[PDB]
Amino acid sequence: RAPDIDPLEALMTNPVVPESKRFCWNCGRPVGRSDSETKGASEGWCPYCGSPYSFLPQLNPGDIVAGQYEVKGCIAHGGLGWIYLALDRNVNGRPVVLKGLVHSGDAEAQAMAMAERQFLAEVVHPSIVQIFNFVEHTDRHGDPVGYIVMEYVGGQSLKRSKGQKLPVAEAIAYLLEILPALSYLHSIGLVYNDLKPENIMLTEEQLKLIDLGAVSRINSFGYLYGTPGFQAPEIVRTGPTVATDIYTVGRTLAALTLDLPTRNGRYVDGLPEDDPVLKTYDSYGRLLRRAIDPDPRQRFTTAEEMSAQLTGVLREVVAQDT
Ligand SMILES: Nc1ncnc2c1ncn2[C@@H]1O[C@H](COP(=O)(O)OP(=O)(O)O)[C@@H](O)[C@H]1O
Ligand SMILES: [Mg+2]
Ligand SMILES: [Mg+2]
Ligand SMILES: [Zn+2]
Repeated sequence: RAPDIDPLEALMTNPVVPESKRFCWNCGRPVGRSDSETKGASEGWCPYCGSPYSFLPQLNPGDIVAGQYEVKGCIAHGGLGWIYLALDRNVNGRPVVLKGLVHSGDAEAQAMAMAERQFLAEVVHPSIVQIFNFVEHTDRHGDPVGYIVMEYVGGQSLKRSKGQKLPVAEAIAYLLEILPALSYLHSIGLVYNDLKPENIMLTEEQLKLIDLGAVSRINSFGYLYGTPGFQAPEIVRTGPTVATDIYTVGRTLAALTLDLPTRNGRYVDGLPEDDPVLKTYDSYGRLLRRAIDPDPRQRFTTAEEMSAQLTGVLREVVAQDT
């Protein structure tokens, strides 16, 4: 007899953060480390900034959130802690994903965080992860914490290391599927703000943007956070704009296709000289340079304009590859 296995079990990770991946959410310093003196605690306070940390899951298998979501376990651990897998009692027991909203905060801070992100439930695009709900639950210490509830997206991110860079035609075809989602966001006065390979999921059917945490209104300055090597240089002066999103498209294509120099763990600004890929595909190199121009006024004016030029580049790359 062949066994009946629960396919959810293979989708979940062991709910322990390895010591090499433990950092303070506030100051970024390593925390919870074992030394030649003492063993590293899974929860405590950062010795440098005094912020509380916890690498323990805050939702356990069998927990019911807001009488709707049955927690099954952990999918991954990120900047905002654990990402949980749950089954939605209102939508046929469909597996869904829960993620925290803030690293720390009292009841009022949690309630404010939920309310400010509620508009994401209105974002409707086939290439953007769907947000279903904002729910409250108590953490491992008994204090209420807020969670975003989202669609479970299959596959893996587009993040590629130095040895597995995408062929140019493949990368362009991927971004051509992403650019309409950005055009859709820009059409409703929103900026995605966090485009990078890690935030693009490749499924058996399509590409999907995840991590809507940075999604903000155009020219707002409430959220200026970003990754050195992806974020537009002028974000402090202008706040998120269509121009800053175009810059991230350029950096995303470069990070997927080029062996970009890295310094202190981040990609360096601009594009490397005499790069074999950019010498091979000239129109592609020209498009990337325009997209990452330090002057935002020199970049593609709209995502639709960038898509039009990018389609032209794809035809040229495909012709050259013959
Ligand atoms: N909606 C989702 N569906 C499926 N897996 C998800 C979803 N959101 C996040 N994940 C998983 O968690 C990982 C990190 O997600 P993300 O939101 O980027 O967290 P962080 O920015 O904190 O690292 C993803 O690469 C994916 O494996
Ligand atoms: Mg992310
Ligand atoms: Mg985020
Ligand atoms: Zn700290």
